[PDB]
Amino acid sequence: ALFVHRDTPKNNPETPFDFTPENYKRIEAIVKNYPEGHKAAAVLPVLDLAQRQNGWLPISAMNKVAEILQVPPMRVYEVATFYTMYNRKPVGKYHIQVCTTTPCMLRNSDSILEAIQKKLGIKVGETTPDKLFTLIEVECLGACVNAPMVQINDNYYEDLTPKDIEEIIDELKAGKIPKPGPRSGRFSCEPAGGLTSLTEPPKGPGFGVQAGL
Amino acid sequence: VNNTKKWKMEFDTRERWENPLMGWASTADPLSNLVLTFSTKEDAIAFAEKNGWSYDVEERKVPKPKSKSYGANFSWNKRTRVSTK
Amino acid sequence: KTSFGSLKDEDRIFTNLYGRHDWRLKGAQSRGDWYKTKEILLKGPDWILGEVKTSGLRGRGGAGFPTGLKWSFMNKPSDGRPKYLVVNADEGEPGTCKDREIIRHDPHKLVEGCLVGGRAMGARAAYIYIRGEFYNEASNLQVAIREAYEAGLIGKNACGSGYDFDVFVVRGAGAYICGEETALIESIEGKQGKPRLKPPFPADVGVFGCPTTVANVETVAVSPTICRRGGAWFASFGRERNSGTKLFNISGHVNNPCTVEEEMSVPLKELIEKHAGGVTGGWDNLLAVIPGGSSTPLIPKSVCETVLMDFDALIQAQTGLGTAAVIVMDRSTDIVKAIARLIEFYKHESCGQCTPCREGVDWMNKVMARFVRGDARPAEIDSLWEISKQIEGHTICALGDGAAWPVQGLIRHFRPELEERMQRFAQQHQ
Ligand SMILES: NC(=O)C1=CN([C@@H]2O[C@H](COP(=O)(O)OP(=O)(O)OC[C@H]3O[C@@H](n4cnc5c(N)ncnc54)[C@H](O)[C@@H]3O)[C@@H](O)[C@H]2O)C=CC1
Ligand SMILES: Cc1cc2nc3c(=O)[nH]c(=O)nc-3n(C[C@H](O)[C@H](O)[C@H](O)COP(=O)(O)O)c2cc1C
Ligand code: SF4
Ligand code: FES
Repeated sequence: ALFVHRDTPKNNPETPFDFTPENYKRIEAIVKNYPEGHKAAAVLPVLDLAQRQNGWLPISAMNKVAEILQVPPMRVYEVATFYTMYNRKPVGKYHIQVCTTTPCMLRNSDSILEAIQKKLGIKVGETTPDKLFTLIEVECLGACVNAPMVQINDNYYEDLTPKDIEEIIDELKAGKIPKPGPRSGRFSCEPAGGLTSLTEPPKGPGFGVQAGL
Repeated sequence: VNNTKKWKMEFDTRERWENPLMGWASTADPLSNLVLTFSTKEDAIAFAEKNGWSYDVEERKVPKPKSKSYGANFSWNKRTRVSTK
Repeated sequence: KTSFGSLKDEDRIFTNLYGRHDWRLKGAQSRGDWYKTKEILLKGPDWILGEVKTSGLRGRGGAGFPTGLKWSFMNKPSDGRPKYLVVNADEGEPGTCKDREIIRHDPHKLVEGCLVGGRAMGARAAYIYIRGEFYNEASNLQVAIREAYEAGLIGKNACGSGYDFDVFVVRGAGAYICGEETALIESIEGKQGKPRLKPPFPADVGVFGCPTTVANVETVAVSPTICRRGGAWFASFGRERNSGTKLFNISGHVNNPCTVEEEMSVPLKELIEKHAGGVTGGWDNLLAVIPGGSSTPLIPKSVCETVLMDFDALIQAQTGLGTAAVIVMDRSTDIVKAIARLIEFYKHESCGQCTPCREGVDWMNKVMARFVRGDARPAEIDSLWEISKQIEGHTICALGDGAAWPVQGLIRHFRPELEERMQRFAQQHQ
């Protein structure tokens, strides 16, 4: 929760970090998306790439991103502390993010936060001792009609009950991967008691196209 | 900048020494605290010449007009891009 | 036309909103996407801007600026710099989950919107700034962009029209402020997502210092349907200056929380009772509705009975249309706790750049955290009102406005509930 860095033996500028060569090819593809003379625009993806290789960002991933993009290291530190996805501390293998803003709080996200807490034996911000789960509490994840929902590392788990999130944590501990979707009967975002719209077949190419075109 | 509006006349600083009893700053200069305020340079010059004071005049140093553009922080091809904000 | 709503399925722009059809290129072309795109591109920028101006399309991001007038700010000869369309796909607004559905289920509609809009504004390329939390949606959009490049629909000689146009996807990294257009531009440029002061508007100095239009996913993705069906078709829905269709996200205390496409000036009661299954406990169980996502002020049940869900009728209801994200709150809701959680959101999502938001949004969150418990006195209500008025209009971007407005709506419609909260705190703690 701090925004200064102190050198620890597991987080220092001599902590070993380097990209894999396939990650260097991915970095070249990232840098080619931006105009010549604006290589600094590749700070946010490549640093995120450094989080996808390592799981988190020690201050050698920040220094390596600053070195390969020829930007000052402070301008990478600003990005790494500004944005809430960059893990500047090592998180667990499954980073559970429970949304507790008002559309999820109205549909009882506190019960699911408590269910994760009493299932994993930890609280908000802590990590399980086997380094598998980090539970934090995030803002609106943009799945508001699928409230209450969580995010696990890339995946949204939606329309949750305490039983559903206990089942998801059970099959995360069992090595399997759960299905990223609503755990209720519906599929993505439709009304749960049947389609109130888009029941007709779509019309296809050419329908309603005006004259002179 | 409100303290840079008027002309001032001061005098050359004379000796300040240590009081033997208390360490206070003793002076023998009666004009050591005399600061006069004038609206223009010519009023100050006329007042100094009227009183027989030999004077030296420094001209008013105004800050020159700067060219400020907030859009220059985000140029396409110039060095005046800010690296942060 | 006087009554609005009951939109037919043949008039839906966002068919395959629900993922029930193939989102890929065969399914998109079988639903009407990428049809006669070359004939749209060869009619020039002025024809496309005329169709968007005639359609009455306003900014679906949430402010409702006229889209054709906005996009015509780029309709000017080049000065050596390239031009850029930038598609705002951040969608950080609580309540709002519609652009996720467009990216996830109709991605080629967004890509064709990028092509048509960038042809209208003379843009070289499209940068779709997607939210970093929408990882599966971003990879979904990248598969559709690969299908559009491999079909020759974008890229070198896009749709066989002789117009070159790339479509890039930049992922965010977890900042709600990076959906504000200049903060989004700063986030694309590899910096902290801090908003720029306006002027310069992005059509003068935008991304990389180039001319730039930042436009929402929804106002971009409806533009090929506007160019095909006609602007007079799109202006036939909703009231005047309130034209078209709109995606609505009804969440909170309804029976069936859902995203649905609906005609523009639909009643809020008709929308909730028709597509969302009504309020939990009936319509008489309704306490308040945040009409357009978290930045719009709440309206109580007496306003929600007759109000129309477009821009002008919600401005007359002293709230905003916003992102058209309907957050429904029933009688069992601690409404001070919900608005204070919303102000807690706005202090966790505040980039810290300017003084009134950086200091006053945290100070409003502290006052609201005391108002939940009642640990306050009633003279601090009007005080808080003034604090909101010292943030509104005094900040760099409208996140300060969007934090002041829920406080103002809560005070304006629920001052007696705040007062009875504080007096019961005072009588059971003194
Ligand atoms: N969609 C979402 O996820 C969210 C949407 N919003 C909405 O954002 C809105 C505020 O957004 P802003 O862009 O900060 O405010 P708005 O006043 O400025 O401007 C909207 C658009 O019009 C353009 N514009 C406005 N006046 C102009 C002028 N004189 N010359 C040239 N261009 C001009 C701006 O460049 C911008 O692209 C609110 O109404 C809120 O509901 C807020 C938060 C989240
Ligand atoms: C704090 C803040 C966050 C915003 N977030 C978004 C967003 O996530 N997505 C979006 O389309 N517009 C967002 N906007 C509105 C944009 O500034 C801008 O008006 C819009 O993205 C593009 O204009 P348009 O509505 O014509 O498409 C936000 C505005 C503010 C003040
Ligand atoms: S008002 Fe808040 S969100 Fe906007 S520039 Fe200022 S600190 Fe940033
Ligand atoms: S409120 Fe939880 S996802 Fe938007």
